[PDB]
Amino acid sequence: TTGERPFSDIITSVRYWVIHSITIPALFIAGWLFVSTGLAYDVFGTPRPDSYYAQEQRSIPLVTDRFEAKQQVETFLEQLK
Amino acid sequence: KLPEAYAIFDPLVDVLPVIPVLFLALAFVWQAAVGFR
Amino acid sequence: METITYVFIFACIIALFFFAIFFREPPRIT
Amino acid sequence: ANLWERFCNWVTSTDNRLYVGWFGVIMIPTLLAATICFVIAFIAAPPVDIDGIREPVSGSLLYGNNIITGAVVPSSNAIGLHFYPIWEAASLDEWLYNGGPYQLIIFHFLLGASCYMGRQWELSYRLGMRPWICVAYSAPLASAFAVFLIYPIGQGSFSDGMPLGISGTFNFMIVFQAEHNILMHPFHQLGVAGVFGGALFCAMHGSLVTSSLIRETTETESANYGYKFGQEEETYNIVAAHGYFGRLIFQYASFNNSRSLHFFLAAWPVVGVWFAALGISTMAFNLNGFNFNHSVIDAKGNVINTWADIINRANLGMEVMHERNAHNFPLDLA
Amino acid sequence: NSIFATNRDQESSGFAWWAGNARLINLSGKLLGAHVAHAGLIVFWAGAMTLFELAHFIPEKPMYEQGLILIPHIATLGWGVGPGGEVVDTFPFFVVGVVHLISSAVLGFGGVYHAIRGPETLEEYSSFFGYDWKDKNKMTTILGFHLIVLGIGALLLVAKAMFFGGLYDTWAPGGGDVRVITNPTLDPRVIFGYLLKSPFGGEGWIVSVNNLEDVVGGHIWIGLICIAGGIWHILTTPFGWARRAFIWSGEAYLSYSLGALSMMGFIATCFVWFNNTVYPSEFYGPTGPEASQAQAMTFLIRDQKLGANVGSAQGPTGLGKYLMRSPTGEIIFGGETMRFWDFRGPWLEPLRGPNGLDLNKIKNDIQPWQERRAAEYMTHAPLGSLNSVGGVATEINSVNFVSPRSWLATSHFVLAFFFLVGHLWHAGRARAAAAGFEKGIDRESEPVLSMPSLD
Amino acid sequence: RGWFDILDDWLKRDRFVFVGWSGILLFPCAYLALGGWLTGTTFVTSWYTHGLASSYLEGCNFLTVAVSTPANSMGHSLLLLWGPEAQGDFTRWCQLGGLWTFIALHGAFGLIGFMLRQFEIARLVGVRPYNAIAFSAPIAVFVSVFLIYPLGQSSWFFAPSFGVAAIFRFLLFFQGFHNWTLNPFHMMGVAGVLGGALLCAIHGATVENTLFQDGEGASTFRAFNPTQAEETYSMVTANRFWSQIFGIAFSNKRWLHFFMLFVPVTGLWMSAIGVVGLALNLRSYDFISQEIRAAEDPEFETFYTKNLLLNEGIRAWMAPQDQPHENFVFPEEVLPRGNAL
Amino acid sequence: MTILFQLALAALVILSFVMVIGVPVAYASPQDWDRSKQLIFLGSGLWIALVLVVGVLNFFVV
Amino acid sequence: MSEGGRIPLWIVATVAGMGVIVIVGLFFYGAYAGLGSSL
Amino acid sequence: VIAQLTMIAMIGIAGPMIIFLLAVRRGNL
Ligand code: CLA
Ligand code: CLA
Ligand code: CLA
Ligand code: CLA
Ligand code: CLA
Ligand SMILES: CC1=C(/C=C/C(C)=C/C=C/C(C)=C/C=C/C=C(C)/C=C/C=C(C)/C=C/C2=C(C)CCCC2(C)C)C(C)(C)CCC1
Ligand SMILES: CC1=C(/C=C/C(C)=C/C=C/C(C)=C/C=C/C=C(C)/C=C/C=C(C)/C=C/C2=C(C)CCCC2(C)C)C(C)(C)CCC1
Ligand SMILES: CC1=C(/C=C/C(C)=C/C=C/C(C)=C/C=C/C=C(C)/C=C/C=C(C)/C=C/C2=C(C)CCCC2(C)C)C(C)(C)CCC1
Ligand SMILES: CC1=C(/C=C/C(C)=C/C=C/C(C)=C/C=C/C=C(C)/C=C/C=C(C)/C=C/C2=C(C)CCCC2(C)C)C(C)(C)CCC1
Ligand code: OEX
Ligand SMILES: [Ca+2]
Ligand SMILES: [Ca+2]
Ligand SMILES: [Cl-]
Ligand SMILES: [Cl-]
Ligand SMILES: [Mg+2]
Repeated sequence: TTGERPFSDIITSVRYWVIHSITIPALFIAGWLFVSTGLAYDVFGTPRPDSYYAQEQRSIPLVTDRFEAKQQVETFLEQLK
Repeated sequence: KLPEAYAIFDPLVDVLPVIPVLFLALAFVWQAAVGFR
Repeated sequence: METITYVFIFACIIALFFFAIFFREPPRIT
Repeated sequence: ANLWERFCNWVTSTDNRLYVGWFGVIMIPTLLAATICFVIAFIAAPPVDIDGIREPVSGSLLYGNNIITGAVVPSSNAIGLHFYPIWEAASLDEWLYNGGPYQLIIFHFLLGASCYMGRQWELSYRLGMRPWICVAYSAPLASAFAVFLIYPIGQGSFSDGMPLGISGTFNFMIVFQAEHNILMHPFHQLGVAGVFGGALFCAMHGSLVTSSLIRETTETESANYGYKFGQEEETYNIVAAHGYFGRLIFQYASFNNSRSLHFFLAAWPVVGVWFAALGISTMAFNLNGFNFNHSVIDAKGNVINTWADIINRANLGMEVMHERNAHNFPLDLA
Repeated sequence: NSIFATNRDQESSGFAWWAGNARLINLSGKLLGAHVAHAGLIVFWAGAMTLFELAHFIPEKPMYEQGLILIPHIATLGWGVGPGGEVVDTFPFFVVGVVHLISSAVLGFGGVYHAIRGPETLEEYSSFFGYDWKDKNKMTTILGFHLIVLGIGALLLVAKAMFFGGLYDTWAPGGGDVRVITNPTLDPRVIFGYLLKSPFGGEGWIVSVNNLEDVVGGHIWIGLICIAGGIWHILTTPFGWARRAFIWSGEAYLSYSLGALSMMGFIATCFVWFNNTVYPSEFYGPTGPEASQAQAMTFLIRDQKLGANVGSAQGPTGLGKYLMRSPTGEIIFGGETMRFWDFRGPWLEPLRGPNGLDLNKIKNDIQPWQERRAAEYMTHAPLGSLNSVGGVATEINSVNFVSPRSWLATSHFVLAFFFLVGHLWHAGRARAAAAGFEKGIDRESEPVLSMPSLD
Repeated sequence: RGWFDILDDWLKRDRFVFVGWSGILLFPCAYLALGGWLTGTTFVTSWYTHGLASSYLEGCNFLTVAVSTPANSMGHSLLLLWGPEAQGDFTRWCQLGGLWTFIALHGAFGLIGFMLRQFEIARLVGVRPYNAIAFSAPIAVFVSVFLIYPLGQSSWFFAPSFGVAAIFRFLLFFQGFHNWTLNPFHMMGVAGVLGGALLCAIHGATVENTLFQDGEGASTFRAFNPTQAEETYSMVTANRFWSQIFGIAFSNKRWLHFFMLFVPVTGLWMSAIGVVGLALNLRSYDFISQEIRAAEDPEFETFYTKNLLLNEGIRAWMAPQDQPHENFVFPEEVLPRGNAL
Repeated sequence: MTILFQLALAALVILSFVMVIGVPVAYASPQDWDRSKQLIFLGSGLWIALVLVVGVLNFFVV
Repeated sequence: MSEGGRIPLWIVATVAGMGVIVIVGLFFYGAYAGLGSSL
Repeated sequence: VIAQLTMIAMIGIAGPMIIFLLAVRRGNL
């Protein structure tokens, strides 16, 4: 034995499921809303389906300058009207 | 398509072929309920 | 001479198989 | 005890330096024929019209190859799956031009190796052992059947069987990727998990047993002298080994039962390689790897490439270049 | 009261839960249960899957465009189809599905009953239904019953073909159609002549059967052989040479059947891959060979329309671009499809003459329907991805297609292989158990220790 | 007495999850590398660095998601979050490929942490540290492939990207540009890996099929006891079997297990050396004698020249989309292609 | 007539679910085997009858 | 009550496994609809 | 697609329901 109480005693315990029948659905719904509200896009800078290209543009917004790469990305995003 | 009369059962039909798989899975529920003795 | 070399090395390897099997140090139980 | 009785006794004898056995009565001649023909062909065979387009490919050492480039070249696409023994040719020269050696060698080899598996069963029975070593061996054997027999059957020609040579093997792999996207096939992936995993567990078991050898030697001798062949006592501390491994991960990912441990050691690579073999054997009937070419599309309808599409570009390169003189029609349907 | 109180545990049986069905070896009643319930699962799947197929079936679309494997089987028997394999009536499909599904209820009932309610062993209950695996007489009797049952089945196929509507004949004069078979091939030279054919190219062993008369006659022969055989085994017991040749145990019998079924699975794989007679391409799609040939046909047709003289067109390699000779001289299609010249099909055969493809027929007699069919087959070649993206591995997403021949061939190769493994497993184990060392080496009597050193 | 000794005491307690001094390095870096990969493959794009979608959020699946390498223009920038490229902006940092160096570096130091764990636990339990030593091969592979190799090339861009399909692309690229299959160091690698798998299988099967009967059960697993003195299988019978089947056999158990360490470990080390070569494009690409003969003689053909044609196909057809920073435009007429295809 | 057919078939489906759950349970249950037995006979007869009824009614709507 | 065993482990396993099946199934549905579907 | 999920839920619960029911009334599991 390592000193802690066995997992099979915990996941069959009523207390455990009391706690986790709350905390697990809450976390799940939270991630759900992280996506469904669109926040994920803006946190990670991921294009929405309408945001890979400006309407008539057909060239990838490839970063080509190391030290003004930040500026170059901002410029590309600006070019999406 | 099924004959028109039977059409209301289309969803049931869509699920029926998967049931034999369930038996395999059931074998493990049962065994779990007797401690894999 | 390249061909002779390849065939030579291969032939030596087969010879080694022969010795390693038939002239191994015999396993002995203590 | 007549002659047949004595013969059977000698064939099945547990005292022969190499076990013969009934599977061995077939194995020995077929494997000798395959080997002899292979060595001679690899050294001296003239070039072979593999793709049936009168474009002979040189495989042997005397005709300009080294060890890495050499091969016994698959039989001609004009032959397809037709049986082409020596006596079907008008001459040995014809036979060589059309890749007869390949057929002789792979058929004798497959027979011989099947009998090799059988033989593992047989000797296990004569020695009073449990019988399943041969089942372990069925995995590499099934793989050989896949690349030498089944894939040619599915594609309709031994000209698409794996060549008997190093670069030829690579050729086979590349064209295979072009035509089946085998890297994106879950069975090949299971195969990789099988051999990566087998290598991992090999190193792991090796190092753990090595790490808990009981001290039986001095510093100036090999620790291996600490074990005597046939000794009754285990030579290492399996409790120590387990105690290390459980702490390294957590206590329960570890095997304290040596039997279960060794069973896992057998089962992981054997099952993974079974699936690799089934990968080649089902891609034989062109049920290919996952295809996600142009799977991601934006709101307008522009294709947004994924790494799957880059893989597709590479595959396209392979496809358009392979067997550059062999296709007259736009689709490579086999 | 106790969790070890029954015989359904390792403590009583000697077997772990993961080998739990091995606990049934000598429990004939419960084993009867297992078998009958499993038969239930098989019949269940037949019925349910047929109904699923039918519900998803657009009858004017090609079956093979629709992921169907059972309806092709029913249609091959002549039910529901007309000339060219058009669906004229789906109700037979429905009947087959429903009846299988209702039957599975009965099998399931008897299975569950025998498995958990009826006598756990049959021997005390009935000498007829009881059995000892070691009793060669009783075993051969049961083998006989089942042989008779199989013979009856083959004869059912024959009766369908001869007295109840016939079968779908892809080779029927004027185009594929349902035809009654009135002159089955009874000549043994032909029937067993098939059995002695090479499995290799242009021969193809029994997979080369290419007309319904041979099929039907073959099933007459197999039915009679099986009924006779069954009678034989009911009335006899294995001879000495047999007794000394085999291992006599349930596990051994099981291993033998696993070998048999493995072999049969591989055979089936090749049948559905190459044969377009009992797997009509109308229902299953073209074979690989067939589609390849069909591409050559398609472009021969296009270029000849444009003005090409396809007999004399030299390709880049020196071989003919469209037409060339096989290694024995027959005129065959050019390009890579040179490998597939053994192919035969009702759309191509009218172009065939004594020396192979006939240049004059090609120039003058190719009908529109032939062009249609060649184009269709060329564009439904059995190539496709695991996620059912049709075409070569580099094709873009657009077509949802994997040929039924690919699904059936691959599935049954996998199954046949693992059943070969199962054969080695249970054969080796049966030998070791009969000999008494399947649980390991006796420390006090280790055989190798009483053998002379190898060296 | 003495905070250091107290701390050492606590770190080395025998808890369910051993911590140790090594854990101070291992746990944060491993957690950050794994978390980085899950975060990236779930939420992050490769649009600005590769012109690729690469996350579940964009519609990729498990096979096609990846945390991709930075853009070629970034060179071998450490691309730290507070560095001169991202300048502390997390979003731009993700868009510029910062998660790639995040995961590669935290991963490196994590591997260091883990091997240190192997040493520390070996030392506390009292066994020889062979497990650590063997772990040197994963290290050599990671360091040569994910660090040395791109450091030799133009930038992190040509490093492997962290994803299933991305890694497949890495394989195909190495075939097309490096002819990596021809490299004797890769071959030694392959021999070590497949030979390792072989040893794993054959050893496992052999032990399981020369077991002594040590109980009455038909399931033989129960008939073992960790503290038993006796070998559970017959080395003598195993040796006879393999001697008669294969001609040779192990007879020394210690040598057997050391050899099981030696083969895959040595193999991975050799492959690492080959990759270090490839960092410099120091390839086993050609056989010069082959090329002189083929150049002069249009009828001379081998599997080696066939494979070079395949490679040329790969380079030409994949380079424009795989190397977007080069702005390759290859008109249809210059694409190498065989007849019809 | 169509809703009649749909009713007999729905009856067969219901009775079927009921058998599928209740028959193994009865079979493996300690108490009340005589009662359960009579009810399994009843369910079986009614099931067969309903299959035949749906079978017959089929040809008055299809 | 932290009492270990109040819920039968076989039921927990069954429910949990069914949950996994549901979620993976949802992902596979996702491969055929919306983003990633090729349509 | 509501009826499909509902049906596979009923059917899907039928098996574990049989196991549970028997386990409760201490039947011959
Ligand atoms: C085709 C699949 C299949 C079949 C037909 C069987 C059949 C059997 N198994 Mg095996 N088994 C299987 C797969 C199968 N098994 C798998 C996959 C495993 C690994 C998990 C096992 C592991 C295993 C072990 C360890 C044991 C068995 C045993 C048995 C036998 C007795 C079971 C029993 O009494 O439990 C009682 C179960 C119940 C009372 C629960 C209900 C059971 C019924 C049959 C369910 C019916 C459901 C169905 C929908 C109802 C339809 C009704 C309608 C038609 C009217 C029985 C013949 C036992 C044995 O050998 O007995 C001596 C045994 O000890 N099995
Ligand atoms: C002979 C067996 C067989 C074959 C050839 C087919 C073929 C087909 N089925 Mg069918 N079906 C089967 C059995 C079979 N099925 C079974 C058992 C079920 C119940 C689950 C179904 C229920 C079913 C439905 C509901 C549907 C199909 C559909 C289809 C079509 C598309 C298949 C697909 O996309 O799969 C995708 C590929 C996979 C899922 C890969 C499976 C990989 C397996 C798990 C590997 C297993 C190998 C081996 C057994 C493992 C051994 C383990 C080892 C350790 C020992 C295709 C024609 C579809 C269709 O188009 O209908 C019109 C469809 O909707 N099938
Ligand atoms: C599949 C093979 C099979 C075998 C070998 C048995 C054998 C037995 N059953 Mg079981 N049983 C089965 C399937 C089988 N059953 C099925 C499918 C069901 C569901 C209907 C049952 C339901 C059942 C019950 C409720 C009982 C038995 C009983 C028995 C025992 C006495 C039977 C007897 O003598 O009847 C005498 C035989 C006849 C009166 C003639 C039978 C004619 C049959 C019904 C028609 C044959 C036509 C054709 C060949 C069928 C082909 C089916 C195929 C297409 C699938 C005997 C051990 C009894 C028992 O175990 O008591 C302790 C018992 O009470 N069986
Ligand atoms: C499932 C079907 C089945 C099974 C399991 C059996 C089983 C048996 N039969 Mg029976 N038999 C059957 C059907 C079956 N039979 C039928 C339908 C008939 C009527 C033709 C017979 C007529 C029959 C007779 C006359 C005899 C048997 C005998 C036996 C016993 C020994 C057989 C043996 O040694 O085979 C092993 C096979 C051999 C030893 C011969 C070797 C043949 C070569 C080596 C195999 C070549 C196969 C080839 C690779 C693949 C096929 C293609 C090929 C044709 C080109 C065994 C119990 C014997 C017995 O004991 O009777 C009491 C016996 O004398 N059977
Ligand atoms: C111990 C675990 C550990 C280790 C080894 C690392 C290592 C790293 N991290 Mg990670 N990280 C960690 C935990 C760790 N991290 C944790 C817990 C978090 C969440 C808070 C992060 C979140 C994180 C982010 C967001 C980033 C990193 C990054 C990095 C990389 C650059 C770090 C750097 O430049 O530090 C520089 C600072 C130090 C090394 C501190 C040294 C302090 C010195 C020793 C004090 C000297 C005192 C002196 C002797 C006194 C003399 C007195 C005299 C003056 C009189 C590096 C590989 C960057 C990266 O990966 O870029 C791609 C990055 O962007 N980390
Ligand atoms: C022994 C055993 C086992 C097994 C079992 C089994 C396998 C069973 C089977 C069973 C079965 C196999 C069953 C079946 C049933 C069926 C049914 C119940 C059906 C019904 C039907 C119906 C109801 C129909 C309907 C309809 C119509 C008529 C028309 C159309 C539409 C519809 C579809 C609706 C297990 C594994 C669990 C384990 C333990 C032991
Ligand atoms: C239906 C049909 C037909 C016909 C068919 C037939 C007529 C068949 C027959 C078949 C047969 C007639 C078969 C047989 C087989 C056999 C076998 C398969 C055998 C085996 C054997 C074995 C396995 C053995 C073994 C051994 C040895 C070798 C040694 C000793 C020991 C032992 C015994 C183990 C045709 C094609 C026309 C057409 C189509 C349909
Ligand atoms: C990056 C970064 C960071 C970090 C973060 C983290 C740490 C995260 C974590 C994260 C995580 C930690 C996540 C997780 C995830 C998970 C998942 C997503 C899972 C999934 C799963 C699944 C899907 C499953 C599957 C499977 C398998 C695997 C086998 C069995 C069967 C099945 C199918 C169930 C910081 C803040 C420092 C800073 C900034 C940067
Ligand atoms: C035809 C028909 C019918 C029939 C039905 C049936 C026949 C059913 C059955 C069903 C069944 C037969 C079900 C079953 C199910 C099962 C399940 C749902 C299971 C699951 C499982 C799991 C989830 C597992 C888990 C686990 C354990 C327990 C332990 C180990 C680990 C694991 C996780 C694996 C009806 C009546 C509807 C009517 C209409 C028609
Ligand atoms: O021969 Mn060898 O490789 Ca199987 O695809 Mn077709 O053919 Mn050829 O091309 Mn791609
Ligand atoms: Ca008991
Ligand atoms: Ca008899
Ligand atoms: Cl090529
Ligand atoms: Cl072509
Ligand atoms: Mg989606």
